[PDB]
Amino acid sequence: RKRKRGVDYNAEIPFEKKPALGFYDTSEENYQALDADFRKLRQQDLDGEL
Amino acid sequence: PFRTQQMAAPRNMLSGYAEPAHINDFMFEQQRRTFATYGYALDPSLDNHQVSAKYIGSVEEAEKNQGLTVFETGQKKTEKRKKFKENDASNIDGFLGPWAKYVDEKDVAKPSEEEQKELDEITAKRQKKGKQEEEKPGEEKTILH
Amino acid sequence: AKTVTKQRVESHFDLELRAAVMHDILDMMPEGIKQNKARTILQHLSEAWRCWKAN
Amino acid sequence: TAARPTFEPARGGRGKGEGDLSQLSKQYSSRDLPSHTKIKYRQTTQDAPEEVRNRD
Amino acid sequence: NWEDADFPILCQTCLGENPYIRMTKEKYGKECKICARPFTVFRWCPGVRMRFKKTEVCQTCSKLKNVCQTCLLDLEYGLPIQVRDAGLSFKDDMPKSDVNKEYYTQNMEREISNSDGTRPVGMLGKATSTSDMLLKLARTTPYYKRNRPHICSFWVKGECKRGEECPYRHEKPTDPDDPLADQNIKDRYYGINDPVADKLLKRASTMPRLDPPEDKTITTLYVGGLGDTITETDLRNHFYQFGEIRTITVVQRQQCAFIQFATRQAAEVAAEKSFNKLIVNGRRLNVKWG
Amino acid sequence: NMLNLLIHRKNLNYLHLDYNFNLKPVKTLTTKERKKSRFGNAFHLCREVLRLTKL
Amino acid sequence: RVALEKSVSQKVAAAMPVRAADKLAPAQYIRYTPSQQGVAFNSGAKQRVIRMVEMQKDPMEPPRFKINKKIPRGPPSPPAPVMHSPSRKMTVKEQQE
RNA sequence: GUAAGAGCCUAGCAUGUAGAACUGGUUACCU
RNA sequence: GUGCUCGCUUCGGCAGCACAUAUACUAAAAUUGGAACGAUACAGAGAAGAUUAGCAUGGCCCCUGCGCAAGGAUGACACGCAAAUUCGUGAAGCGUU
Ligand SMILES: [Mg+2]
Ligand SMILES: [Mg+2]
Ligand SMILES: [Mg+2]
Ligand SMILES: [Zn+2]
Ligand SMILES: [Zn+2]
Ligand SMILES: [Zn+2]
Repeated sequence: RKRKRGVDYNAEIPFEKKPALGFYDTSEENYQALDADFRKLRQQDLDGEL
Repeated sequence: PFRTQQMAAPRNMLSGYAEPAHINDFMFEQQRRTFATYGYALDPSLDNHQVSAKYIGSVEEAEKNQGLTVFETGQKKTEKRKKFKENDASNIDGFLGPWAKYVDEKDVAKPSEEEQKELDEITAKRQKKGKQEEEKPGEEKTILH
Repeated sequence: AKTVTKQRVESHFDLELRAAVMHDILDMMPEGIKQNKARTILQHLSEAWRCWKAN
Repeated sequence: TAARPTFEPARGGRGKGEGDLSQLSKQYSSRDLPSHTKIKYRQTTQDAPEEVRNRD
Repeated sequence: NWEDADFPILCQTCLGENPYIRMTKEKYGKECKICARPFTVFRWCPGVRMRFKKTEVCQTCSKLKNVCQTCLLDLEYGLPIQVRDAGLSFKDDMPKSDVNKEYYTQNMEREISNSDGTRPVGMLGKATSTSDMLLKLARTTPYYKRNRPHICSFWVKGECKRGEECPYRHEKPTDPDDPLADQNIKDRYYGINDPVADKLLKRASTMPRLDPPEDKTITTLYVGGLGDTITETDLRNHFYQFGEIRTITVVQRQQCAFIQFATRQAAEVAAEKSFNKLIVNGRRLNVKWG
Repeated sequence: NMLNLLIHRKNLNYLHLDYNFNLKPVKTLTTKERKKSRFGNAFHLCREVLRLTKL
Repeated sequence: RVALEKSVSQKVAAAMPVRAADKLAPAQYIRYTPSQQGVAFNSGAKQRVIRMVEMQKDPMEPPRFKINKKIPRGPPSPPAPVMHSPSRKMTVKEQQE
């Protein structure tokens, strides 16, 4: 791969701004990721019906 | 109690306090070469205990040689190294005025008789990683299924 | 910062007129208007100038 | 497409004199040479501010 | 942007064993090994047989991560950054990909140059909470083998024609079949797969440490090395910190003191505070379970 | 040496500055190589001044 | 005016980079307190004095590093509260007109 | 029918770096 | 190293004193990575039919130029299921209170 930018997208968060924090503790809670299911999944299935 | 050694010290930029001094050049370089030559010098800290005058270094050799500097005539004078001399500048390809090598120590220093072979082994260890030679594997492999 | 020399004069005039109209329609609309519709008014300005040249 | 208006201009502050003098460039034009290196001031008959202060 | 700040941010094992230093200042000499923007390079000689060390990173890239500009170790402890972030949290997440790195560097430079110029801008609040295992393997006295001239590569081919005059060492380089040999700059700086820090963490994990209360609700503490020179009146004065103290059985014949607390949480907290740390009356007090 | 270090830093290996400061292409150039290797009045003024001094 | 003239001089120094090319030897001293004390560090001392000489610049040397590298605009300073009035109520009639 | 993407192929211009973390442990009472 | 030493004192050595006071991006290297615009295959000029002068706009695209000139195909890119907060009528059939 020969390019300056472009590999910066999957490697990390592109021009990352952390959310400004305050008055409520937001360190314990976290989100549950997406179920892969790589035996039914289609490129059409992620983007949805146009 | 909510501060560390760095956070409790009176610091100016992340590692301590830095302020412009105005020490005399000669005395500064005197104590600098005093430490660089023998291993001791006087203390340039400005309080540290606020009593008289302490030496900071290999303080055991300080009292042995009376606390002398480089600008002063030394106590010890012995074991001079012997060098060639041809100060005449009249014989061509024999002159060495201040370019006079010592009589004892000599030029190119090979390591030893075993150290060379060990360095050859460590270069061979470097060679196996570069890798570039690969024979076409004709090794036969058979049996009876 | 490129200078407006001789080949940029008309393009820069039309670049600045359009910005002036943008400012004036942002300040002319009252308080609760949807703040779209700048492009359409600029198209009408272009059409009024072409009808001016066309008499 | 290719032919398009602007709808947003360029913002100043990111080049040649804008933040660190483009990190101190050694590039300079002919128009950036020393020229008119002395401010003229208004003289006593011209309209100096002392002369303009007492006037009705 | 350029960096341009006077008088670098240095530790004591690189600044030398002489209190009198002559350093040179070059205004925009090198580019940073991390930031890749040019900074003010300071060049000094620590001692007599040293190497003329110089600063490798910006003032800014040392303010981000509270390190020395040439050994890239913590100013307070003298340890790699992976060890210190192991004994802390890791919430910096400095970007490594290109445009993100220069963008993050620009924004943090504006952040630092919109502030005082004294504190490790993000590491400060987490730098309050400290004294984990890193203090029990912090180096006590400076390792002056760092400031030391590299192996003479002409002496490796047995062809050093300078001989006795060469200022480079005539001694063995390390075998490259070693994990302790690769060591990139950015690997040492971001805290990622640093083998020195790996070995320090492997040592600090096998450091002697607390065991849990194997049987339920037992708060009994088995104190060996109690000593016959101390008093039990001082024991309660050290021990009412934790909570509702229950009975304290004292046996001064085996030098063992037995302790009971209200909840097992208080006994675990006491195990945390006490084990292999607590020295009272200048005499080590050993506490165990069972 | 200065003029052909300027040539070799620009990777223009297809140009040749002779010993009398005549700049000639070694081969027949593409359009891209010809646009890359166009110099200005600074290079050619310095080259012709050096031609006069070498004469 | 004294603060502005210094920045003016630093800008204008580019306009003539080499006319009477520069001079540099105010070799200065600085006293520094390591904030690391616990002494095995200076040798037993609390401070250290450092003589700073500025490195002498080569007249004949071009600029060293690429400066043309270009990056997008960072975040602006944190938003100010907007302080408007309650807001006049809007009618369907005027919204359509 | 262009000397440019792309896209491949082979190439060569800068560095002279920072760093090497390695040692401690006892047992005991009444029914 | 040189000189003075009403220094021992010979013309050999030593003693004292004076003057002289800290070079070096420390390499003849070991390494370490990134680039070129050339071939070699596929490829072919923007403006709603065709042939086309151009001048702009914007920036994580630059090149030639001393250029705040001017060129680079109008230098290239730009072609998009272009959906941003926020709803309701009337009649009919079925089940429900
Ligand atoms: Mg043009
Ligand atoms: Mg055309
Ligand atoms: Mg264009
Ligand atoms: Zn940096
Ligand atoms: Zn250091
Ligand atoms: Zn050597």
